[PDB]
Amino acid sequence: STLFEALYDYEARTEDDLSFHKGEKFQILNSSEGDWWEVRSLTTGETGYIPSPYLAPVD
Repeated sequence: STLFEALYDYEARTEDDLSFHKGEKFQILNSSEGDWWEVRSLTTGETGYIPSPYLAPVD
């Protein structure tokens, strides 16, 4: 579909969650699971889950 960017800093709450800073972009792995999306960090190359409302679509 489209890439998404961070609006606010976020710290991983679980062992499977990813930490990021505002302005970080991500590639969507799966977004049909609700307000909780599966993504890949384009900056670190790691995989995990993060809250979808902390992001906004690019362009």
